[PDB]
Amino acid sequence: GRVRTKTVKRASKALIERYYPKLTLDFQTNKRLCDEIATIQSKRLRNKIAGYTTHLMKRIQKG
Amino acid sequence: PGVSVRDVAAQDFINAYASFLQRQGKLEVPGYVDIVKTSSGNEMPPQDAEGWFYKRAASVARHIYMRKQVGVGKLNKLYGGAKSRGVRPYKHIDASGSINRKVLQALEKIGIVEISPKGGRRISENGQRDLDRIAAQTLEEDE
Amino acid sequence: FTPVVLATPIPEEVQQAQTEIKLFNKWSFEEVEVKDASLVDYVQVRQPIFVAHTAGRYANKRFRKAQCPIIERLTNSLMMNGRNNGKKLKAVRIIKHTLDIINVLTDQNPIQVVVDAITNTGPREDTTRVGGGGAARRQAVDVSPLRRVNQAIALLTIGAREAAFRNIKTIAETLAEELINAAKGSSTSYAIKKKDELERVAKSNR
Amino acid sequence: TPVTLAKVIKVLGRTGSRGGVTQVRVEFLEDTSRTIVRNVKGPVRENDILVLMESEREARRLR
Amino acid sequence: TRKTPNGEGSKTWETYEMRIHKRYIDLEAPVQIVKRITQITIEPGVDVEVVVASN
Amino acid sequence: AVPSVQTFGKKKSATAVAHVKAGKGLIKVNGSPITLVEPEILRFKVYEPLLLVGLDKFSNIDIRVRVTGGGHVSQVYAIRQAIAKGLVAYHQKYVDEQSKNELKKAFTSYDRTLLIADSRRPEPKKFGGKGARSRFQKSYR
Amino acid sequence: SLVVQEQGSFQHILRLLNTNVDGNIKIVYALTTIKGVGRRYSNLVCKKADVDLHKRAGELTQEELERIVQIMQNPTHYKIPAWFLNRQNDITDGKDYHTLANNVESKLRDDLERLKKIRAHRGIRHFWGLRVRGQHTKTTGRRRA
Amino acid sequence: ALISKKRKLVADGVFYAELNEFFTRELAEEGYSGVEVRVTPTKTEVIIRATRTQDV
Amino acid sequence: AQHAVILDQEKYDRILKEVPTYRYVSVSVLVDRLKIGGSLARIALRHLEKEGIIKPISKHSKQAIYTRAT
RNA sequence: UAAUUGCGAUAACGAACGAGACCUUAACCUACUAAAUAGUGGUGCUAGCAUUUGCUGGUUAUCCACUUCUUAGAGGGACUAUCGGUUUCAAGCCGAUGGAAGUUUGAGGCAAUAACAGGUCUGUGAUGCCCUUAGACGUUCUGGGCCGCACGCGCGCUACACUGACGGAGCCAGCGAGUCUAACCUUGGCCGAGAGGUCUUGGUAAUCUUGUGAAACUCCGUCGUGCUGGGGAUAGAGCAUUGUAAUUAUUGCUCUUCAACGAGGAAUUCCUAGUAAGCGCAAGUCAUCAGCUUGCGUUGAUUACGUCCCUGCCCUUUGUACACACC
Ligand SMILES: [Mg+2]
Ligand SMILES: [Mg+2]
Ligand SMILES: [Mg+2]
Ligand SMILES: [Mg+2]
Ligand SMILES: [Mg+2]
Ligand SMILES: [Mg+2]
Ligand SMILES: [Mg+2]
Ligand SMILES: [Mg+2]
Ligand SMILES: [Mg+2]
Ligand SMILES: [Mg+2]
Ligand SMILES: [Mg+2]
Ligand SMILES: [Mg+2]
Ligand SMILES: [Mg+2]
Ligand SMILES: [Mg+2]
Ligand SMILES: [Mg+2]
Ligand SMILES: [Mg+2]
Ligand SMILES: [Mg+2]
Ligand SMILES: [Mg+2]
Ligand SMILES: [Mg+2]
Ligand SMILES: [Mg+2]
Ligand SMILES: [Mg+2]
Ligand SMILES: [Mg+2]
Ligand SMILES: [Mg+2]
Ligand SMILES: [Mg+2]
Ligand SMILES: [Mg+2]
Ligand SMILES: [Mg+2]
Ligand SMILES: [Mg+2]
Ligand SMILES: [Mg+2]
Ligand SMILES: [Mg+2]
Ligand SMILES: [Mg+2]
Ligand SMILES: [Mg+2]
Ligand SMILES: [Mg+2]
Ligand SMILES: [Mg+2]
Ligand SMILES: [Mg+2]
Repeated sequence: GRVRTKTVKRASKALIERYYPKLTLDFQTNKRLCDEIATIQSKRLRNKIAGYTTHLMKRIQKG
Repeated sequence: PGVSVRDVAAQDFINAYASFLQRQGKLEVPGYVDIVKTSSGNEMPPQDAEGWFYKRAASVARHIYMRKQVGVGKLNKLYGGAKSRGVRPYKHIDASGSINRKVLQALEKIGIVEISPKGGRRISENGQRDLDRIAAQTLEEDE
Repeated sequence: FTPVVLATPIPEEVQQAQTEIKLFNKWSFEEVEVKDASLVDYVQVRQPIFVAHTAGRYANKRFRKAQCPIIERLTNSLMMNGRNNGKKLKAVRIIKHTLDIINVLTDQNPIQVVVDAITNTGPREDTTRVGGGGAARRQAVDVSPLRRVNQAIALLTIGAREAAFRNIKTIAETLAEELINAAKGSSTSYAIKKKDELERVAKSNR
Repeated sequence: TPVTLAKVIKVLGRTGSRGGVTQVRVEFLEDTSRTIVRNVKGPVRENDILVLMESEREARRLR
Repeated sequence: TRKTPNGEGSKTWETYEMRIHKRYIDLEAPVQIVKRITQITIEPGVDVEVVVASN
Repeated sequence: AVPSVQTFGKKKSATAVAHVKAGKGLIKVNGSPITLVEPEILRFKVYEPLLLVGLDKFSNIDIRVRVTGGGHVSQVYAIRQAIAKGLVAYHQKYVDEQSKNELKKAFTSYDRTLLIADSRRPEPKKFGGKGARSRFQKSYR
Repeated sequence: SLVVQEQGSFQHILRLLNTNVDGNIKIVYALTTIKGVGRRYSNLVCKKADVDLHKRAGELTQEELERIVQIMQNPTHYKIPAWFLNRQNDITDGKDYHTLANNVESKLRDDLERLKKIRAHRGIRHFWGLRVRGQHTKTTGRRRA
Repeated sequence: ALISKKRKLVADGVFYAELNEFFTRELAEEGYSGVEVRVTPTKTEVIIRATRTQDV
Repeated sequence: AQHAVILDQEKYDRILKEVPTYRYVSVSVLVDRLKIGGSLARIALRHLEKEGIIKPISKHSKQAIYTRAT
């Protein structure tokens, strides 16, 4: 199952909390964002976080 | 056109080269044929009886044509198969170095292979010649 | 068909059939239709193949099993009983001989006859072991199309295997024999008998 | 002999104690506008065609 | 190896490994620079070998 | 030099490398024609590209393939992938795009993974059984 | 090969070396129903007797049969390897025999007797009816005698 | 001398395993804490990391 | 041992006259015609091909297949 | 959800260990750095066949060029992405497209708290106590024994054949390992039916063994359903190899002897994709001996994709006079 751990969802929460201008419904730019904007020790963790901030972005846009 | 043996399917070539080495009458077949068994990993001697030494001579020929050099041991390991150790599991075993070595000498004496440097046996220019020839012959039958 | 050659040449009927129709070993994939509603979508036929051998990933999802070419499903289910696990070259060649043999008897696309036997042997309804309190009765159930195809293949091959075991006829003669009698149900075939029985019992407990 | 052909329209769930039977609502194709619920033996999805052998008789639970 | 010192338990096996990495760099130089570059560039753990000749 | 590309095809551990230059139309494998190959039952499996895409296409090109590793079936699939991937690699550099994408179109359509290397690999056996999943045997007591 | 014909010239079953040999089998294998003659020795002997292994035990001239008998019981004269022979190096006169038909039984007996009569442990063990060749006897072979 | 590269590296490890032992025993009442062996030209160097080098 | 290992002249002419209506002939089909074992049945398959009757539409070992002449 | 994995409900809010992350390995880079210990194209030198160019080989350096294949450094790449169903329109789940890859990507490494009178004093110069300590329970040497055979139980190997045995011929792997103060992996050449012998040889190794020319498997024949040419127990005789030693037969080879087993009662093990099963190999062990194990690749299915019926276990609720905790 692909249930994202708390650290992913918690980091995604704080990112969209304080960097909503910037970010988009695009993973690939949110990813590059998370590089220049957060400090993640691993590529995989960073892609998970970014891909999830992207999901929350894509579904904040409709409510 | 032009031709190699690499242009002929393995079996109709070797069958052909066998019947030719047969026809020939020049060959040298040590003597212990028909009484011998090709491999200690085997049960019955070959069923060709008056022959098969041609078939392996042809087989050995085409093999030595195909590459740089090959010794008696590579042909032993090549022509070695699966020995049923009865009630124990099978195993790969090598075939007879007498049969192969006497083939390499009866084909070198007939100038179709030659003690090579580095090691082993190399295909002879005159062998290239005659192999490519009967290869052409074997394709000619399919016309 | 407009022959063409280059350096290393390519044979006559080889070129001819290939670039023209995209047919089997050398049998017709057009025509041949499943003579039964349902079973369509679960018997392949088109896209056509040359020989029944595919590195197919038909397993890593539920129903994708159904998109496998049907002949290859037949061939696949040949190669079993421990000794013949793997050994698909063995199975493939047996199928080729088998289609050739069926074609000898009564004409017909032998691949069509195969389709005919597969259709005619899937049991329309079966039974299952209900509890119902210790002494278990048998609930009649209407079995799926997919289970009907699968059980058809396994039935024809198995009864062909029992029939080829310990006698002079080869696997391809008896496979063909079963596919022949089962193409038009004759109850001289292991498959038709077993299909008729599973339906007889399923009816008798409803 | 009378063959009845019914198209699966909905998947209702597994029955039987062992859990291999599936309950299914079917709409027979020769004259629609009438539903029946049957029990399958093999794997089933939406829009398959079951050969109901006796046209009027449905079941529900299985032990 | 078997994980256990003795023989009891499920037959758990455990596999160890050591990784050996080998490089070689070919250089043409005089004597001075070779002796300068090999007396230095010292490293504990790196096994350095400096061969010569064409045979 | 002449126009030419090189490619490869891989099934399990068989890797099949292919040289595709411009020429009079040979299709040689290792050193023998494609009309041998045998397996034989699987012969048309290596013919497959040449008949899917029209036999002619090979009249301005020479095709050589050599296979190492793998088994008998592993190699037959590795070569047929390398021949078709090669044909599209030459059209990608030398003839036009729309012809390359028409070859990829009639390949991917029918397919059998002619351009796409199948990713199945052996799974490691682990201790306790003779296979990877297959555990040994217990009898309890 | 060829469809043959023949007439009443082959008679089924034919008795040699005090045993009986069925016809209608491929002659090489027919001499194996004689003791001491396996598939190898049969083969080599019919190869040495100038016979056609293609033939059945059915045909074969009486001349051929007699020559076969002659070679079997005289293998070293008709140049047969001696490493091809079951009873090499006897144990008294030290010659190379190939013991055949009802005679192999005798030599099994003679050999067994010799060990028993010498009291050697192999004898003792043949007398006790066990396994001689050193195999474990705890588990295997239980139905037995 | 002359030993395969693999056998060499294992042998080097066992050399450390045995040296670490001998010190762990011989320098206990001096707070022996570990070793490192540096190979150089001329010398083979051993550095004793301990918390009490006046007794060492 | 249950018969079919020779040729008995009448068996020859039996073979010559019984191999029409055989859409299928092979080793098994010859045996099933209450005669020839798998040795000489193969000889019958090589020699009914010497000229006529059997049309070879199949290849090799174990599996043989022929049809009636046309 | 695989997960106290999350959403959500909410006197809780926000957190840490453990799970996840992380590490290793198998997948993808015609992008980056390179390679006579990896390989490719050109060129010479050169063989064979056709000759009209051509086709197929030889040549650890005769030169030039490249890095696709091979090697491993640094990166990149996937985040269940895009779209659509389903779901409290939540976490998620399902389908299609794309993709090297979409079951935790596949497979492992690691892994909290707590428990057991689980196993190990026969791994330890780890150890308490007890016992023993010169007619030794210390140690060594000689020989025997651990293999002993009415029989019960477990792991297995080989088979009952014709999807087969035999015989020719085809001919393809991956994980490994190898000799210093020594005799390890061994090509090659002769001799020998074989097993082996013998003269040389390369390799402390991407360089030599080795392309480990493995085995199933493919092909052309012989056999023809007959305990058959399936099967190879049991046994006799002869030849060799390791070792100081082979008898109670270390192993190997040759001939001969030619058992039971015609698919296996009640029972019961393992298993969901390159998996199951079939196949052989390497490594451990090893002077000699694998029917074992640990890994490896070869050929490659059938059937689910569910449930709580059987069994086993976790979870609440509940009872308790147990708390050394139902031993
Ligand atoms: Mg081989
Ligand atoms: Mg062979
Ligand atoms: Mg495996
Ligand atoms: Mg005998
Ligand atoms: Mg868990
Ligand atoms: Mg010209
Ligand atoms: Mg020219
Ligand atoms: Mg590269
Ligand atoms: Mg897809
Ligand atoms: Mg990973
Ligand atoms: Mg206890
Ligand atoms: Mg201990
Ligand atoms: Mg003590
Ligand atoms: Mg120990
Ligand atoms: Mg300790
Ligand atoms: Mg003591
Ligand atoms: Mg013991
Ligand atoms: Mg027990
Ligand atoms: Mg066990
Ligand atoms: Mg064979
Ligand atoms: Mg001798
Ligand atoms: Mg040396
Ligand atoms: Mg390799
Ligand atoms: Mg029998
Ligand atoms: Mg046998
Ligand atoms: Mg002894
Ligand atoms: Mg004893
Ligand atoms: Mg027998
Ligand atoms: Mg069974
Ligand atoms: Mg021992
Ligand atoms: Mg070993
Ligand atoms: Mg052990
Ligand atoms: Mg109360
Ligand atoms: Mg309470």
